Amino acid sequence: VAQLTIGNSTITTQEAANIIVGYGEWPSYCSDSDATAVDKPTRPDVSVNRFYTLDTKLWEKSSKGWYWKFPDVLTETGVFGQNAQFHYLYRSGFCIHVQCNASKFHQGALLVAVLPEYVIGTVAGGTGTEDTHPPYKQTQPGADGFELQHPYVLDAGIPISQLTVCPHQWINLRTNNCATIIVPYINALPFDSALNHCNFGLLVVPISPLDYDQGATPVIPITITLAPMCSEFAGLR
Amino acid sequence: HSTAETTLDSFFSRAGLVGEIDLPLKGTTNPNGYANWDIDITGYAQMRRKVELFTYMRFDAEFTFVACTPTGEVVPQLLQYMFVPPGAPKPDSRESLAWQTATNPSVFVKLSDPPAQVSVPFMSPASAYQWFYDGYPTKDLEYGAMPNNMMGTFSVRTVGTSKSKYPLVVRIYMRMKHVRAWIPRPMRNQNYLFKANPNYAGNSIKPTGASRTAITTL
Amino acid sequence: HSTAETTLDSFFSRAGLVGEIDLPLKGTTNPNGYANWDIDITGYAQMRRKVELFTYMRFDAEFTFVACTPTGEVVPQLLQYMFVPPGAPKPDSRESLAWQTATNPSVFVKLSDPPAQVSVPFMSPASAYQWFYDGYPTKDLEYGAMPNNMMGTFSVRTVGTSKSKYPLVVRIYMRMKHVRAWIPRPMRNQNYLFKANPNYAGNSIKPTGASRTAITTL
Amino acid sequence: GFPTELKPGTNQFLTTDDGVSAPILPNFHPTPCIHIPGEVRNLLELCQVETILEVNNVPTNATSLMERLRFPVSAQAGKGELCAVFRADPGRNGPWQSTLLGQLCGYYTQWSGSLEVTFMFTGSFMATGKMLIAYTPPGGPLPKDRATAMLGTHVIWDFGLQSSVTLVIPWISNTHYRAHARDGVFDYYTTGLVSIWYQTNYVVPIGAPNTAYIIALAAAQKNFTMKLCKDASDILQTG
Amino acid sequence: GFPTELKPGTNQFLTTDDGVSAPILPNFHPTPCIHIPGEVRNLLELCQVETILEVNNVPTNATSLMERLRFPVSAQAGKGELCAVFRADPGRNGPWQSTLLGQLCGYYTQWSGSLEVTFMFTGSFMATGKMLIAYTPPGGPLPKDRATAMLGTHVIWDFGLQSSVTLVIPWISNTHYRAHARDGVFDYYTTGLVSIWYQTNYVVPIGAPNTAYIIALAAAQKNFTMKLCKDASDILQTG
Amino acid sequence: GFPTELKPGTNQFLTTDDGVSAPILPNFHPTPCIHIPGEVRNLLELCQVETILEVNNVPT
Repeated sequence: VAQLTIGNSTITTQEAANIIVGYGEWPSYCSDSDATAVDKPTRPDVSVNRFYTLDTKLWEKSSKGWYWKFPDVLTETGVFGQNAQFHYLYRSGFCIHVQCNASKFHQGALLVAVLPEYVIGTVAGGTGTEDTHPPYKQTQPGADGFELQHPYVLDAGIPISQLTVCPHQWINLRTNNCATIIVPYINALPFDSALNHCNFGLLVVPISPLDYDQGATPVIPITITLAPMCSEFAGLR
Repeated sequence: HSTAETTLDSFFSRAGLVGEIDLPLKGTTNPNGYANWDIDITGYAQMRRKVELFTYMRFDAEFTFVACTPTGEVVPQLLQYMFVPPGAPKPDSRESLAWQTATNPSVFVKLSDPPAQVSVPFMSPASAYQWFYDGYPTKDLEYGAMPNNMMGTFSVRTVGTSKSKYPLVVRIYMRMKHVRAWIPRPMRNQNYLFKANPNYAGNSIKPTGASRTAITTL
Repeated sequence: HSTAETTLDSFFSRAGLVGEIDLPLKGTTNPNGYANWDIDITGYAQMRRKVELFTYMRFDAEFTFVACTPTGEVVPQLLQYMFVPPGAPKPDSRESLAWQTATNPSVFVKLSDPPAQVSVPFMSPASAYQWFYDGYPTKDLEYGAMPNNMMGTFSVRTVGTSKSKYPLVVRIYMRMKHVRAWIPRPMRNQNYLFKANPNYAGNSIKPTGASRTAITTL
Repeated sequence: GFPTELKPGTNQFLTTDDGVSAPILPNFHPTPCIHIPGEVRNLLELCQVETILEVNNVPTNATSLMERLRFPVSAQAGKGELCAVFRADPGRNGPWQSTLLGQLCGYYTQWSGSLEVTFMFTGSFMATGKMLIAYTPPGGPLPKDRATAMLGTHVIWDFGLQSSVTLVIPWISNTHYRAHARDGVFDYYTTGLVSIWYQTNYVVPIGAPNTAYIIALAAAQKNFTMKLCKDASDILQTG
Repeated sequence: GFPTELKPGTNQFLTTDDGVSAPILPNFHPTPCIHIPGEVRNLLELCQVETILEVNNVPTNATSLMERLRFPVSAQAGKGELCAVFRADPGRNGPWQSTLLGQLCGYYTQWSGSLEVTFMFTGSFMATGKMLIAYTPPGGPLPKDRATAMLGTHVIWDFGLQSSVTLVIPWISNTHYRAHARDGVFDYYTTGLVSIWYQTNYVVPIGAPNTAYIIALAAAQKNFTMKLCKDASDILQTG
Repeated sequence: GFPTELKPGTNQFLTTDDGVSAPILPNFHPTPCIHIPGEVRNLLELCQVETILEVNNVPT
């Protein structure tokens, strides 16, 4: 154990489990000879790159899974939700940290992964003959996230039994509680609208159902603390 | 000991049929002896699920054109295959000046002349054609619409002022060359419902694969 | 990072259709089964305003010939395309000895044989074809007439003593190669009225571009 | 002879294939290329030349057309008033169509680079005052007034000190693809915005006209580029 | 000119011939390839990634589908009882179809290499016991019990000490040709067998669930290979 | 393009002409040639082997 601090944000965590650096690349910056060398893209250091600790979702036996969209989860929150809106372009990285606080008497397993361009396909009316486009609350669920309804196909017609092909890490309750991931900016472009485009999405599904005998706390507070890495903006409004 | 067959370029080459144009004499189908085919690589059934293994790709595509009559017969007819790059305007009529715009490459070949064949490049303005888009182009009917993936349009037509004398059928094959790909993702296990979205059939949600009776009986 | 698309040669290549010849059987149009087409590069609509961006240019031109019947059909007919350099005499009849003058290059090709294709050079005696001339060749009807810009004449005809058995249509494309240009000038903003002069319509004088309500409402 | 196998593509005539063809006149020696002044090599040379921006692209009456070329400023404008406004849209209609740059853009499909608009005060020499010319980057909405415009990229121009002032438009990119009507057009969406406000009123002593005009010239920086030729025109050769 | 003789094959259009063809746009400079994270070059990269093996591929009821992903172990199983069983058949139907490996195998006709199945005990942390996971090579019949399985390649897994255990499947080869129905399919016959027995019962103290689930992930070693592309799929693009 | 003149023989299919033809499967890597005992290279090898001569070729 030992506590780390980035500004006014002080979280208490374990020494250093095994972190997952998505695709082996580190969220670096974008050099001078890029497409906008005129409007120098200011790189937020001060408070912009600090610890955001979201409304802890509660695990249950019946939980299906949860997902947040990026950078959507923060374009609402704090002084980064200040730059994400009143700025024209954006490129960022993310130190995501997911923790569970449960006793050695609860059991379960959470798969935690990041998926680029996570396009939510709805059910489509049922029989398949309705071309319904997911609402805006499902496409960009804010920092409250959203519950998958069809975890097996990840609400996008794809087997989750294969999601491990993305950066992921496991949260087996009998072995670990904390799970950490480092995401590098990923897109077909060097910069992009931080409001109209969610580069990726954080997925955390219960693969082995939460269980416990009667008496043990029925819910497991999953705390998601995350912070921007070598994030960049350009063109104030 | 060799593993070259499993490379991306290997996996993806081969000309596959992605399009077929009917130019009947008597018809409800393409009545003006001409046709417009915005280039879709999903035309080869198999293809949609294959490419959707990745999020970003890049490539050139060699197109070959096979034309004849329905009985698969050859005839003394000339043809104009025209390519209207994205941005350029498609011909609205069998005499639209779009047929004459020099900036719309056109290749003329007699049906007898073996298949015409041309290479088209990586059009996209983005650094890569990307299959998925988690946003909207600056509940909306524009979700998942990655625009900058337009390869162009192929306008086909019999040459000449008058209607062609024969019933014609053009087939467009396409070999994908120089393929590079990024960000891999879960193989589509659910049936496809529309060309644009991953929308699946929430009723008919099927297990990825075959099932059995007990986890002890093989 | 590259800027090769905006070079003159790039801007101007591409074979564009600059001419079409009709040699009907029954007709008022070219009744003698032959035709004369003094080479005009304004045949491609777009072209006139493009070149008129400059005052002086220079180039070679590769011509390609596409011939068939009106339905765009191919036939077993032979053809004589003849080029009468400037100065030489054009054929006045389907039997003018001009057809036989060796100094008038001629290329014979069967309709079936793919398009015939030849390169013609920078004819002009002046150091450059010049689009504008502020004078008269040694109120006059000869103003702006730069003479030394003649590229030649293309005489087309069915081969043989007798009328051809079929209705024919020749199309002349033209790629401009090795283009060099000087003295740039204001893009034509007014509609063209005649092939020879900049004469515009003094009544219908239009603002260069779209207009709006106030210089404060976008 | 020597063994061959003709491959598909044989006999096709590509309007773009740029191979070589047989010379019609093999002996002919074309008259020599002499030296002519001002030779243009790449069109982007012309895109860097200043041409009058018809900002005042409103009068259409035949003999007022010479006015779209220059807008005016006068004593009658109170401090803070909006003098004019237009977008950073070289291709799309309006003011930019008059500039040579805009006109070239029409033979190309995609493009991007920094622009540069220079203003010229052609009023009496005895006049003074200040203007606030602000640029509201793509996405940013026209500032409500002179004050809010004063918080974003702006320039106070004292046509009392300098007769000319040049503003650089950092970046504009016409690359986002739109398939609207049925005709797929490559349009901006990067409509930057240039607003112009009366920072102060127009101060002129007795004996000097209470109205001056300003000419706005435009050109594209050297970082400009164009892609994909697209011959298009309303004015073609007539019959 | 130069003497030639066209050889047979002239004018044929081979869907596989990979020659070159004339470029439609000769001047066009396609927008530059920038750096994108995670580039895949050869598909075998993906075959070495672990994906959940639906060993419990039995529940089909729409909202139980999330169960094929993990089988369970409980107090109620006597020592020696068979917990589960499946074959080393990446291509053929069943459990392997859920693994990404299995899914790729479908675009290829022949293949061979060592596999690797890892098990994960996701029960209470207070649980202990032992499992006997045995592999009965191709040809060998499923061991009658826990004892006979204990004589062949096996592993006693004390999910009391280690939460995870990985087993290597030495070799599997889908190359023996079968012309059954009328449709000639290249099938295994190398159905290796993985059996799992309760070496001891599931011991858990009071206050801990009497049922834990186990997840089984699978991937192919680096000695894996594939041959002969065979596009095949039940899911194709719809009209 | 480049000037040619097709010579007689063009388009003929000689059952004996041994030129090369386009591969049907360009990517395919055929399974490796391993070592097998007794490889025959030229038939005359077999002509030097003794075989029983049916001199008494009379009983049928």
